[PDB]
Amino acid sequence: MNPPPPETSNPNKPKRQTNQLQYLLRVVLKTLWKHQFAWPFQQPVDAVKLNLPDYYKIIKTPMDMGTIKKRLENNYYWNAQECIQDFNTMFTNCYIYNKPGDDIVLMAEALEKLFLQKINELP
Ligand SMILES: Cc1nn(CC2CC2)c(C)c1-c1cncc(-c2ccnc3nc[nH]c23)c1
Repeated sequence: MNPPPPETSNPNKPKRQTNQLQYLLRVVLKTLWKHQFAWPFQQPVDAVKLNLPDYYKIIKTPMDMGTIKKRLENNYYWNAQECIQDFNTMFTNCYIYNKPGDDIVLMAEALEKLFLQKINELP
């Protein structure tokens, strides 16, 4: 069975509208989203569909760009660091579960390089 996705709405969280948070959605996430290798990361890993019944026995904090996008849209992140942490969790989960040279690892490595380029300078 797939687990429920990470939470994306929480009215009790502290909330703020900042330039960097806006930039992380408008520029960083929305640009990564259009990359040719973004598709595996646009929604939670469907371990049932992908026949990966061990994925959610190994990965304990799942993360994906669809979840990140919903979080940004709900002002779930107080600051850019919290959002950047979720991107890094997403890449790290991929490198934990898979091995160097796997197609999915090549895809994540490409996206991570672009991500680091795009967050090198924030407003
Ligand atoms: C690329 C690719 N290649 N293949 C066929 C090759 C394996 C025999 C498959 C089934 C995929 C693929 C498709 N959709 C999502 C994922 C995925 C997304 C995030 N983390 C993952 N960890 C393991 N998979 C992950 C991967």
